[PDB]
Amino acid sequence: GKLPVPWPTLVTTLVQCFSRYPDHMKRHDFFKSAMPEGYVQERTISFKDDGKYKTRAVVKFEGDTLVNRIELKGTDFKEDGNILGHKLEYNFNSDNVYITADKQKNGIKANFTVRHNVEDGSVQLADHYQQNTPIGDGPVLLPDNHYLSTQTVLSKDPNEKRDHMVLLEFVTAAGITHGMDESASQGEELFTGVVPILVELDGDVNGHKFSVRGEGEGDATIGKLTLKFISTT
Repeated sequence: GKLPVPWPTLVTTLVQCFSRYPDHMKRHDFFKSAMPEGYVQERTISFKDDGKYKTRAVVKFEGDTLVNRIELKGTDFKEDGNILGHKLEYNFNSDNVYITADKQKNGIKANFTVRHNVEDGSVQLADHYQQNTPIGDGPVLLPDNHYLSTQTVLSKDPNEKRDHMVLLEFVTAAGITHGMDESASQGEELFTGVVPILVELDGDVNGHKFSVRGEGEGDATIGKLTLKFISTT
């Protein structure tokens, strides 16, 4: 099936454990430290002047594969807005994802606002609130404030008849202020080479049901993701 929302609006929902944390920041990489048991990642994504997505994902290893399984619920959309009206361009700008520790949840929160380019030259904002909570009981790394800086390119497979998205993405961590008295986790070691990825999303936006499957690989040493997503539907 043809997806009822634009592919760019699903990018952030469709594995921040593949971010590149430079050596001096390795003690701040919550995402890998939670592996292999993984974490729950929840967001509310508010499309300004339009509806919202609420998402809940479990991100963990199954065997050798890093799996991201998501339930997405979209509500309060305008059937002729930029989302359900398919008015967004097929590209994706850089973001800085600002992360803070959530000591009470033994996890993190993040906040950022995505700018989606509309075909008429206007902008559609997608304001993200995120919270991640480890599933396991073992120690995790709780970070000082910092951000992830992203770069993403979207393309198509000429041989693919189904509705789909080819994605390539690089993410680096930055922004840390070092102070006095400063492999940092076992989970980090699970990312030292190229790791296969599976993504499965089940979606319902204003009653329009859809699902997406993605496969590909991640190379956290360089912060790189290589995935193809297909709307299954």
